[PDB]
This record gives sequence, structure tokens and C-alpha cells, in this order.
Amino acid sequence: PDRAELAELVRRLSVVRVTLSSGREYYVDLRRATLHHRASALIGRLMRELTADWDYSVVGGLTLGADPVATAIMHAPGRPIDAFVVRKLIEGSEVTGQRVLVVEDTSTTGNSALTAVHAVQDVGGEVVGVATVVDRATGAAEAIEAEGLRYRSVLGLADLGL
Amino acid sequence: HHHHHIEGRHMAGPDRAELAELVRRLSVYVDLRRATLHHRASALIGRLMRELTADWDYSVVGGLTLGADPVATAIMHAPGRPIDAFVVRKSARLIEGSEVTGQRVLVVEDTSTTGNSALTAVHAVQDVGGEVVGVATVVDRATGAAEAIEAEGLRYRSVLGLADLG
Ligand SMILES: O=P(O)(O)OC[C@H]1O[C@H](OP(=O)(O)OP(=O)(O)O)[C@H](O)[C@@H]1O
Ligand SMILES: O=P(O)(O)OC[C@H]1O[C@H](OP(=O)(O)OP(=O)(O)O)[C@H](O)[C@@H]1O
Repeated sequence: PDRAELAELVRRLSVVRVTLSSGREYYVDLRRATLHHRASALIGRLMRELTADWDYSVVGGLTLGADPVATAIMHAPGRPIDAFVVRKLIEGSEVTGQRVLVVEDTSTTGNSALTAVHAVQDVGGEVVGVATVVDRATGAAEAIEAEGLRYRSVLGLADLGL
Repeated sequence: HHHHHIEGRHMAGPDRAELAELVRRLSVYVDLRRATLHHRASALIGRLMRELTADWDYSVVGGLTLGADPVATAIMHAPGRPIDAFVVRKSARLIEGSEVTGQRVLVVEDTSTTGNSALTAVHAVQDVGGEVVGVATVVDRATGAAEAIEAEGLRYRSVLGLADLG
């Protein structure tokens, strides 16, 4: 019900003929939903449920995509979880000595979320897993699991109705 | 110091004094991000900035990344009428998130020093046809930012002042 409402809002808000960054070939603009009053609340609530079995006190990722996902999780009802942001180094709550959830809005390569995992690691945080709003079946899952980390997402590529 | 009026004085109560506590503890020698990205302080920030700006008409809230962002999302997530958010990039789209064109907008900032960051976000919004109804900050530090904001004919309001920070 929530997941269905979220998926509808994402197709509606974020699946927007286009010359890409690539030079190739709709495109997905996840920030239209992560910065939307309702979608962002659903994101916060579903991401908590998605990672309930994990142990972490602090959530964040690489600016900019990850930031409203992290704060949406911090604000959504439930137990206290603080937030941070990785610049391009760490801002917001202390991750040093901490259990950290790394988030992304949607990964392509996983580089961004990884840059974020390593920036956390290089200052002493322990990363427990990576969670994203939308997986797009692009290899990010695989790249992330190739460093010992669990990867999960709320929605998959099917939910985008492509 | 160039002391400016702190409109947040008038909404005294438990929420304001708790937040002032949290900002002294987490942020003071001053790192506001520790409060803006903190679960309780951010939630109070959302509640209070909504209250501070209740007589203002806007449907979207945001400012210049990074400082503005957790203040904007805090407002968006707090209880009450639906308010969406956006983020002005330092460079690029330039404005990311919800649509601001033809909208009434609140620009926010965690704390301003010169006012340059907030005025940058304001101008970026105007340039894409958004209407900025004011600027609100969490903490004013009597630095002259409020005057620079007001010199363009914008309204300005803050929740806390220097005195709330010790
Ligand atoms: O790094 P990858 O796993 O390939 O992911 C592609 C990235 O593209 C977007 O961020 P973008 O590069 O647009 O930067 P922004 O977050 O500053 O907009 C999105 O948030 C992804 O993190
Ligand atoms: O003189 P002003 O333009 O009013 O600037 C005041 C800003 O300075 C600080 O951030 P900082 O610029 O250090 O970091 P950021 O740009 O990454 O938010 C603070 O968070 C305010 O946003």
C-alpha cells in the first residue's frame, strides 16, 4: 500500500526524448521525489522498515542525492537515527567510532555510494550495509557486494514501469 | 555586533528553549550542521521555522546547498500543511527538487554570515520565475546578514540569536 503509493509517485514525479550525459538515447530524476513532501515521508518510512534488522545510529551518503534520503529517514517516525553528509569531507553528525548506514537515492555504478563508504571508512565509521530508494539493475548491487557489504533497495526496475 | 531583531523571541515556550539547549550542546566555536542533521534538533527546527513563518504564504522551501538543505527538509517533514522542498546548487540542473517557477517560495539558511549564500539562492529562484516571500534562518549572529537581506526588500526572520548561544 505504502510501497505501491511510493512507486506511483516515483513513476509520476521522477520518470520524465532526451540526449543524455552519455551522448546516447525518458530519464529518471529521483530528486523530484526525495524532495516531495509525501514521497519523501514514504521513503523515510519504507527505508526504516527495509533496514530494521540492521544496527546503526547514523545515516547519510554522498551529496547531493543521498542527503534528502538520509534526512527523510532521520525524520520519519521511529527510533532516533542522526544524519550526515559527504562533501566532494564529512558534515553533520559524528560517524567516527560509529555504526553507519550508507544511502543513495539511485545508484548506477555504485561509485558514489562507494566513495561515501570509503570516505566514512577513511574517518573511522563502520558501514553496516547500503540501501537505496530505486535499484535500476545496472551493476551497483554487484559492485557494492564486492566489498563485503549488504545492498538493498525499496523499489526495483520493474516498479518504474519502463 | 550588529544586533538584529530575532522574531523567534515571540514564540517562547518549551520547543524554543529545548532547541537553544541542543544548539549550545551540539554546535558551540560554531558548527550548526551538528544540530541541523540531529534527529531532535532538526525536528524542532522544522516545527519552529513553520511557526516562525506561519503568516507567510509559500508552497516550496529551500536554499543554497549545503547549509539550507537539512533546514528545508526539516520544514517539509514537520506536521501541518504540505510544503515541498528544493535545493539550489552552487553550480550545475541549478535548482533541484520540486518546481519553483510561478510558486511562492521560502528561502532558508542555517545561519548567515554575510548573507551572500541566501541572496544567491534567492536570485537563483527569481531567475526561474519563483517568487521569494522571505528568508528565514535558524540562528542570526548579528553579523549584518539580515540587513543585506532586508536591503533588497526581502523580509527576514530568525528563530535564535547570539544570546540563545551563550
Ligand atoms: O555514482 P553512481 O553510482 O554511478 O550513481 C550515479 C549518480 O548520479 C546521481 O548523482 P549525481 O552524479 O547527479 O550528483 P549529485 O548527487 O550531486 O546530483 C545519483 O544520485 C547517483 O548517485
Ligand atoms: O556568508 P554567508 O554566505 O551568509 O555564509 C554562511 C554559510 O557558511 C556556512 O557554510 P559553508 O559556506 O562553510 O559550507 P557549505 O557551502 O558547504 O554550506 C553556514 O552553513 C552558512 O550556510
